[PDB]
Amino acid sequence: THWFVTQRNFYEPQIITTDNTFVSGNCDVVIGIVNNTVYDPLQPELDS
Amino acid sequence: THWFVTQRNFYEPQIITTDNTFVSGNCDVVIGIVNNTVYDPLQPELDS
Ligand SMILES: *[C@@H]1O[C@H](CO)[C@@H](O[C@@H]2O[C@H](CO)[C@@H](O)[C@H](O)[C@H]2NC(C)=O)[C@H](O)[C@H]1NC(C)=O
Ligand SMILES: *[C@@H]1O[C@H](CO)[C@@H](O[C@@H]2O[C@H](CO)[C@@H](O)[C@H](O)[C@H]2NC(C)=O)[C@H](O)[C@H]1NC(C)=O
Ligand SMILES: *[C@@H]1O[C@H](CO)[C@@H](O)[C@H](O)[C@H]1NC(C)=O
Ligand SMILES: *[C@@H]1O[C@H](CO)[C@@H](O)[C@H](O)[C@H]1NC(C)=O
Repeated sequence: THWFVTQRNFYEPQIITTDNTFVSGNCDVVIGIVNNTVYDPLQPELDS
Repeated sequence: THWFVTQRNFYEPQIITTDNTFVSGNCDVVIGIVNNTVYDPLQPELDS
């Protein structure tokens, strides 16, 4: 039910964040792309 | 006219930001260094 990012050769699940992923293109080009939520670690720092 | 950062094996121009570059030394040492503007994605998040 949940999506994670882990190193290729060892299962170690991490919360998908903007510090773990990079942005390129959009959803209309990538084949098989799935909807999820990406955590921004800067957002609750501004809110707090 | 504009400066970009791209991967060396495939042209894909990106806006020069602090998340694409690292800081080391100053302008008085590097030979051939040029003037440009480095974008900070943190600044408009604080301003807004
Ligand atoms: C992932 O989410 C996007 C955006 O919420 C979905 O794209 C929308 O899908 C609805 C229903 O199919 C359409 O009526 C809208 O026109 C779409 N909006 C956009 C921006 O294209 C997309 O369908 C979702 N993917 C899945 C499989 O749930
Ligand atoms: C890049 O910009 C810097 C700073 O704006 C320039 O530094 C100036 O250089 C002139 C001539 O050498 C000096 O007289 C000034 O004192 C410098 N100004 C400042 C604010 O330090 C620099 O010349 C520019 N480099 C290029 C390649 O034009
Ligand atoms: C994978 O293949 C199945 C066919 O068995 C298809 O229904 C599905 O959409 C495919 N998914 C992707 C991401 O290609
Ligand atoms: C590059 O070569 C030109 C000569 O065509 C010279 O004017 C310029 O100063 C040189 N720049 C560097 C960084 O070597």
